Amino acid sequence: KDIQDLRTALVRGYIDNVNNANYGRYKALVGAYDRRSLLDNRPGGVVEMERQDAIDLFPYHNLPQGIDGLLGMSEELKETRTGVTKLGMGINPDVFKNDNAYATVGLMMNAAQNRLRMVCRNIAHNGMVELMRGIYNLIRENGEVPIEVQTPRGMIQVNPKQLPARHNLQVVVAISPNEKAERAQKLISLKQLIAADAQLAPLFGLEQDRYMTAQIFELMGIKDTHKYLLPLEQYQPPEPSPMEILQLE
Amino acid sequence: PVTAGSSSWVDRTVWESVNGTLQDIINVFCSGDEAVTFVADNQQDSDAADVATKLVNQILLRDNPGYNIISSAAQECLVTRNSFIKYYWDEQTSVTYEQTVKRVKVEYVPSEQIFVDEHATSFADAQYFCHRVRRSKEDLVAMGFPKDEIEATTQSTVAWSRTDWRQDIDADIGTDTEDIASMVWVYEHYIRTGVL
Amino acid sequence: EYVPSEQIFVDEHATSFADAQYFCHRVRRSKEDLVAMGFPKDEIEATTQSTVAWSRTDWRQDIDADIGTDTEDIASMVWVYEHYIRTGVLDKNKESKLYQVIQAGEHILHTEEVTHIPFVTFCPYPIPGSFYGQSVYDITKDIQDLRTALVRGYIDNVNNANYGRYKALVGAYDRRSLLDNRPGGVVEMERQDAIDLFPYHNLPQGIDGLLGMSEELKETRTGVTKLGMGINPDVFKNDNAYATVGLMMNAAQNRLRMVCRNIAHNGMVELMRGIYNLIRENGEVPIEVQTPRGMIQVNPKQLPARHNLQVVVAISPNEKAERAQKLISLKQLIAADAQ
Amino acid sequence: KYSEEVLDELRVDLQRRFNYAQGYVDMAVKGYAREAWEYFYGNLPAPVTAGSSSWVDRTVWESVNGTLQDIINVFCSGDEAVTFVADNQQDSDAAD
Repeated sequence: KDIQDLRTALVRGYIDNVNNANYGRYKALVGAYDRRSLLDNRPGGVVEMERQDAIDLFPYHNLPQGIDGLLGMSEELKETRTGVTKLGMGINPDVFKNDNAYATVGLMMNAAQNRLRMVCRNIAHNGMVELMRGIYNLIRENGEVPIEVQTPRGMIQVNPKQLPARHNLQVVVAISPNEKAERAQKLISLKQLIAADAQLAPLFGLEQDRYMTAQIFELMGIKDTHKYLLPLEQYQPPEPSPMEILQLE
Repeated sequence: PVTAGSSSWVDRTVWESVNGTLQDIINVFCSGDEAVTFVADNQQDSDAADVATKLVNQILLRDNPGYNIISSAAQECLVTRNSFIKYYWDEQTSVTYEQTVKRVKVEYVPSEQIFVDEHATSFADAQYFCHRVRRSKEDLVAMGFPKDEIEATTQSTVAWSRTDWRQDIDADIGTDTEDIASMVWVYEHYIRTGVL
Repeated sequence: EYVPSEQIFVDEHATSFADAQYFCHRVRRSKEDLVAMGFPKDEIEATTQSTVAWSRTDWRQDIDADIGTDTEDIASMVWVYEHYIRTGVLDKNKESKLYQVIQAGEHILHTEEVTHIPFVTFCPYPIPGSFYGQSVYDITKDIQDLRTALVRGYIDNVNNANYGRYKALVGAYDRRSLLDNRPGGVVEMERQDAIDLFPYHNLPQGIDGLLGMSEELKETRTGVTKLGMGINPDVFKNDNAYATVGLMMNAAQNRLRMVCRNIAHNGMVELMRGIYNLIRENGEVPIEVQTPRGMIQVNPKQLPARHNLQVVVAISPNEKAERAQKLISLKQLIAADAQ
Repeated sequence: KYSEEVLDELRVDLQRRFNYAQGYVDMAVKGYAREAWEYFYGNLPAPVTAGSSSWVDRTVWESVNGTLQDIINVFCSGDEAVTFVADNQQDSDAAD
């Protein structure tokens, strides 16, 4: 409120001095005035008088060196009590979770940007986290919610009261727009880790492998059961080749 | 604008500050594909976390105008000193076509239709609350006083009427009060007291 | 089709499409629709703000003038009054629903129940608890006035001093010599204090110099810059998409991406949700199945609802590229396994 | 179908609401949108006098389309505009 008041008054004081000075005055009595001739608007005048000390530009008030200059830095005053800048970099959900996410050159760790992380953090833990918890309790005590199961792509009528409470459920806010991306590589990294061992290979059999590739694909390519992957219900084991049979015999 | 010759120019630092903050708030919360992702501490109940995550995302975004709610609750909070959000159980109903459903509606609530006590600090410790809402008579007739529907605070209108200048909430829209779907203000209340 | 902002009439006590109690939409329509619906035996049927606005959306158009054809012509272009009101068409005892109304001059054409308003609005930099937000004009009107008036007060000084005036005393003018248009001296005068530069007013250092930085004021309350850094569809979904050097942390983009994120969530995402809803309760949609190029008349009713469906807007022109790399990356992973 | 007496009451109730609606819209917005277009064209800033050096700056004109360098560049820049996504393979064949 204070910033707007001062900046308004200072600019208002700036304007009228400019408006007075830009469209100028002159000074000369009736003596040597030459009223008829002076009214010519042509910059290339053809007539003057012979006094040579009569007319001069009006002594308009000069623009003060300090009155407007030292309030030109009132901009950073807003930069101190707020967190907005006409040239600074914005914020993102990833750096919201961890400031050192872009520690390469996007250190992100500035008063200009970590101060805006105040309200978003404050509004999240004073706001939405209560919103989900309120909704989660609210949805838990009324109605019957049907949930689509993905095993047959069917529908199951699940009792909402069988749902657990907020005690064993944790909520997070401000997910990244690409949170699909990093999860896909995480599964691939975990997939190659377990594949590197053999003592988990019986445990990580064939039914597990399909839907992992689906989920990795589901983040980008959803409909895999028709062109990309075969459903588990139709993956009949292959009959052994006659070459193997005769080798056995 | 004290005088015509005073060059009544006005600075808009307040407007720039709010927009600068908003350029980041929506860029963080309402920028991702979804809004929230419930996570559990164990797996054998994580079969409920994903279900809840999809349910609220379906409700907040795929069903409700979540983008409007968050944006309105943002631009109208940095100036109003607070903002409020309401969720409620819908009971809308209609060849005997009498389909009835139940929905969890979420709508933004301006900080002007709200009345709170003084010695309270939070929702839980608050002892009294009020919430002025324009409601249709159709909701009222369905459960009370079906035989009389001729039912007929400036500050509560001024602030919203000064959120802009082409709109006024207390003005006469044009629809008659006799209409079954005509709107009328109500007095929502949440108070801890001896009803018994 | 698009809808102008002048052809809409909404009550003051509304804040959004759903809660609106009355609604009108002034539409020009041809009589072909009208004759196929009523009053076939009479077709001689014949608001300045609704004309001035588009008469001043440019200076080369008007909407209330006569195009020329007679009013008897069926293709003659005729105003109608589309209406969407929640009121007691039946007795008020029932909770009043919403009924679409289309009516002509002292005549009514069609009334029907509908559960969703078919219009969608765009609102950048909105205002909560209201139906109409703010505008770039409402922010940039003042800067235009001050900048223009500054140049106007500037230019009037520009031409005055440009028109070089020489004033001397009555004596020693020597009019015959001075008025020569050739600036080459062949005619001259000793006294050296008759002719001198007119004391033209100089340029105010503060009136115009201090206000020359008004450009930054525009770049703060908006996101515009003559050389600034903007936004792209990829960075819209993820700011760190180009986190190499493009941190995006500039006020010119963050206060700019608020409106585009809003105009999505407050705008077209309702349209596709509306588009997905509408296609679900009318007609039979014939779709193409990709196996034999067979042609299947799939019923729209079997389609799911928006409850389990998520919509995304502002796709990238190269999504076909990175999706292909996602598939081949997924392909080599599953190929590496035998299970 | 509906009795004409209902329609006669419908006309009166609809008309009075239309009169109320247009009054608010005209004063609040159409009185400003009318001038906003003219500033967008740089013509309403008054040429008070021929000697007043009637130049007009069009800062609104650069600002109004200023975001629009990005508006069309993000929504309507790609091969298409929108694409639906589902939550399960049961309806994934319908989203496309």
